[PDB]
Amino acid sequence: MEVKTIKVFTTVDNTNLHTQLVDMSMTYGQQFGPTYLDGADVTKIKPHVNHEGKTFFVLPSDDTLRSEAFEYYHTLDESFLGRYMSALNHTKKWKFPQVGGLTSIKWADNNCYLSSVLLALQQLEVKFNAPALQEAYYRARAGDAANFCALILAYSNKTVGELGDVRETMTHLLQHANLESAKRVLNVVCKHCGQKTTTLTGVEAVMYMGTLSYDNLKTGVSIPCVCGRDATQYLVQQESSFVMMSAPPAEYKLQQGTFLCANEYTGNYQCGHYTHITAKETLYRIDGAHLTKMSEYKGPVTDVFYKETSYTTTIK
Amino acid sequence: MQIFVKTLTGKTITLEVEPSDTIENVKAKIQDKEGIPPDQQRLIFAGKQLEDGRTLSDYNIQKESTLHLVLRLRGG
Ligand SMILES: [Zn+2]
Repeated sequence: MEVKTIKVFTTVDNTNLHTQLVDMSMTYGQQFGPTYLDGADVTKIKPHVNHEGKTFFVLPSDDTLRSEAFEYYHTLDESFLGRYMSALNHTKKWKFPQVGGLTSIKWADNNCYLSSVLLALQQLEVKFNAPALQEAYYRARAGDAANFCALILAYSNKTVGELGDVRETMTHLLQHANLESAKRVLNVVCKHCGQKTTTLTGVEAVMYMGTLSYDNLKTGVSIPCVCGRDATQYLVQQESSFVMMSAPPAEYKLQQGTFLCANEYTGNYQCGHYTHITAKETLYRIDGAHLTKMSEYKGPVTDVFYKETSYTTTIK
Repeated sequence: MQIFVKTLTGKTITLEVEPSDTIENVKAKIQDKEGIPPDQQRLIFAGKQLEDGRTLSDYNIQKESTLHLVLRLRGG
């Protein structure tokens, strides 16, 4: 009359599915512990009829599946799956509208920051090393960003609903991007202590915190010298596809044809809200699902992105 | 050794640390000295982000260096 077969697959990494068959009445976690279905912690529930021809998620077991896990996520954190899944349950419910040629995110659970992140990535010539993030990303550029967004939260150790910093979040992400040929060379000139040269590669090649202006970093920013005077730091060589200038939110003028895109942070020492500014045939302000165009802008900017190929200096 | 931490307002504090000290621990000396919760603190060196899980020695911080204290942003 019946059978104890529901026929579903178990995996860790979307790609390669395994197969373990259990009874119709045997629950999932009483035998294989932490198990999920699209985020739904199905650890304590009975198998059904719709559960067929599908796929499932579990923690690795035989120390081979931990290798199969790493070769998709680039992490050895076992808590990653749970924090990713507990967050996918919420992200799957969000809406991803095409504002101004790009995939955005509708206001929800304080995701405005995640919105700037996603909006800027689609403007930068960048790729991910981790396969999870590159596949999730491809779908995200098409309107399917529920997994991308959940990933980001997981790589950043942030929960849904939690407030966030776009710069810090970009940093967690670039850790998993290809920036090995990214190269920045800085000189610091002290009147007394002499001239030092330093080289930076990887993420640190493309991040900076202290000025929004890429042009200031080329003509000299003022830093303290170890001897008590002020010295002058300046870019001597940059090799990357983009740079990201960042500074504590402060009023800044944004006029088209001088930058790529950017993000503003309106708020205070506690709370705050991000909206994204991008440059097209004119300026687009993108707050979540809302667009506004303007000739010029001025407001609390905190990060600016600039296109780069290769730059060398005209100083010393 | 002693090092300096410059705030957003431009106020400079002297700190007593060792090149073995972690960024985490450096934040504890700051908290003890200016009452600022470590989860708000982010430490910058001449524009370079000092990663939270690391040490002064990782970033070649010398005696009498000046570090910049910025705030972790909290955007919704
Ligand atoms: Zn000096």
